[PDB]
Amino acid sequence: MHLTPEEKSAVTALWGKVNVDEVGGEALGRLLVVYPWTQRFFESFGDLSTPDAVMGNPKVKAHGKKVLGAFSDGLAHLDNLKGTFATLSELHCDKLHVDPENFRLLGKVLVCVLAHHFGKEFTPPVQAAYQKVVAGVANALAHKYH
Amino acid sequence: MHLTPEEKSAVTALWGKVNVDEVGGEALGRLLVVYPWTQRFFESFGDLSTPDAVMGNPKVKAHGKKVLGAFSDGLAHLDNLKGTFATLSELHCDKLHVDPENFRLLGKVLVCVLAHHFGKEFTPPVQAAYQKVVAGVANALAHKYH
Amino acid sequence: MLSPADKTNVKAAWGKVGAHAGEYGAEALERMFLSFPTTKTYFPHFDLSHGSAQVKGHGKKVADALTNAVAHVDDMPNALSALSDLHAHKLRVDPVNFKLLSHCLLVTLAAHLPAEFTPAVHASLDKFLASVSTVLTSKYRGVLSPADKTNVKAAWGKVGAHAGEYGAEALERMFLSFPTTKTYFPHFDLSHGSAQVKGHGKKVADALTNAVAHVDDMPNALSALSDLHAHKLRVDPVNFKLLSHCLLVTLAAHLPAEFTPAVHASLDKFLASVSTVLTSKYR
Ligand code: HEM
Ligand code: HEM
Ligand code: HEM
Ligand code: HEM
Repeated sequence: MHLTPEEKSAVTALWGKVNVDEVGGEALGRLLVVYPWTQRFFESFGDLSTPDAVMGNPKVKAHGKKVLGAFSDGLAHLDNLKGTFATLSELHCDKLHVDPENFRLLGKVLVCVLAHHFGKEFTPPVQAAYQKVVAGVANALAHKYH
Repeated sequence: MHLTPEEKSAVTALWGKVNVDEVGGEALGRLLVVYPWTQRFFESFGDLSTPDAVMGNPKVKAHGKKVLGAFSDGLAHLDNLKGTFATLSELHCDKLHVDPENFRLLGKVLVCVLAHHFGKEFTPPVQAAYQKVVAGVANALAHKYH
Repeated sequence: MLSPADKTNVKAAWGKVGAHAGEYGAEALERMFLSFPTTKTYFPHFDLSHGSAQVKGHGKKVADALTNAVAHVDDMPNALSALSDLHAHKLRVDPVNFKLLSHCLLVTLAAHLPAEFTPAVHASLDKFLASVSTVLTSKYRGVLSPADKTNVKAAWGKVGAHAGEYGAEALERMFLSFPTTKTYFPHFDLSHGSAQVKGHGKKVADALTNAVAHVDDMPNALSALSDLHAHKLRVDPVNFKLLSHCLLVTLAAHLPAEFTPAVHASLDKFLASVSTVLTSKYR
């Protein structure tokens, strides 16, 4: 991923203020509320019947923490996203059967969550840098699909 | 871009039978007929009101020939699509102001035209190889947009 | 489609927006030009510098149109009829770009409405912007005209008893050309010749046959299938465009005389309409 040094610092600086477990649970719950067809993977997670039930589901929050934890460690490897996510790509394709469009939808919902969390601090150039990163991660996770 | 031996052979095999003049004019004409908003770049070509007017328009045929001519030369450099199309990418962004989504629409129409022209010889594996190539060419043409 | 609770949510959110509509509209554009530079190709006649009067005035125009839409939520196609004409016949912006501006508008509201931007409001606002985008692009090609319906029935008539065979071919073309679609069939043998693919192709073809027979009443004829895709199978909507393309390629390869440019256009409009109906109950 080629970001400018300015873009890298902007991404890095904001991420240092993020509570990964809270933002991860929020991002995954909003994904399941806003784009409900993504619930197809999570039928074992119990009650998803209302937005409140989704957002309060302990299994959704736990998965959110897992997903964003992997995202978070990926941010330390912006110059090598494909290699960092290679084995996870194969697992999502071969074993989990996740359509890579879902990574893009999570990307959009994460940007919204960051804007909601940080308000004016989430400026148009900072968003533009995060747009490159979420696209970069989605592309890396889809790379080994066959 | 990488193509398997099987894919490269299929692409080059079929392209040797393509009359770029005839296919080029068909492809651009169908683009303007099927996705009429693409006509916004060709106001100076005259009458594009009806499908028979579009398909018979001599400037459409000429321009089509130019475009698939350039595409043809790109299939000579499949391993370096980006370097091959760099100068045309800059032209299409900076001077012509063409939304790169149009390159993907042209790709779809071109695949349909090859299928129409060649019938049963355009098998599913042959199509899949051309799908890779038209995506690669569209990505290459969009690369220098800013 | 927009439920009444959706409408209530949008009204409340936009009411809080209040007198800032214009400013937020300008911010949304700025965000879009920066994050999605290809959208600048539609404005080479503007000074796109930060704070420029052209971007500010355009933001206000966009925001006013949204205000009009919120106030006429029940009659959107009529309230935005003039704007739909303008984008369809004059500006001719590619429909993919509406999704980009919608996203940037959503980010702008999130950044400015901390208390109001709850999960359910987020869901409602996304749906609202999608509906606006749909209305604004609805005249690019418009409804199926009587000429379209004639072209579709003619081509499908020629398909005839081979409909099943062609459905299987289209699936096979899809699985090879767009491998991500294979994620929805982990329980199938997807190899060439597979009886599971052939049996499924026939089901898909049979459904298209029913849709052609009911082209003026497609939502009801396809209702059980809309339910099934939306609430059980839950296929991402993007995938319907890929199968539609592969069906078109299949027809082109089998219908050398029938697949004219006009019939090509009519078929592409027909499969987009089928795709719309099949995803109509997702949200
Ligand atoms: C930034 C995007 C994503 C990242 C970094 C990510 C990462 C991960 C990680 C680290 C695992 C654990 C694998 C293991 O057990 O070794 C996992 C599992 C999983 N992921 Fe993804 N994921 C992402 C997006 C998604 C999305 C959007 C979906 C589906 C809507 C999804 C569905 C799943 C499922 C179903 C599992 C299995 C969990 C279990 O077995 O309990 N992932 N993911
Ligand atoms: C397959 C992708 C394409 C290739 C390889 C290609 C290539 C070319 C070439 C060789 C030129 C000549 C420019 C010059 O004289 O310096 C040209 C011009 C042009 N192209 Fe592209 N093109 C492609 C796609 C498109 C599409 C899809 C559109 C718009 C819908 C488009 C619109 C134009 C316009 C407006 C011109 C200028 C014609 C004039 O002089 O009036 N191109 N293209
Ligand atoms: C929610 C979506 C949108 C709404 C409500 C909207 C609405 C409007 C309105 C109200 C006008 C001005 C009409 C007039 O002054 O007569 C306009 C103009 C225009 N729009 Fe759209 N628009 C939307 C999306 C887009 C998108 C996605 C693009 C391009 C990326 C776009 C490109 C343009 C252009 C180029 C103009 C003309 C600007 C000028 O020269 O003054 N629109 N829009
Ligand atoms: C032209 C659009 C489509 C039509 C007309 C259509 C129609 C149908 C029909 C008739 C069935 C069988 C229902 C029954 O069991 O009676 C079905 C099932 C199914 N569809 Fe769709 N479909 C379309 C697009 C798609 C797409 C794009 C995908 C995924 C890439 C998809 C995935 C599935 C799956 C996974 C099944 C179940 C297979 C099984 O377990 O037998 N469909 N569809």
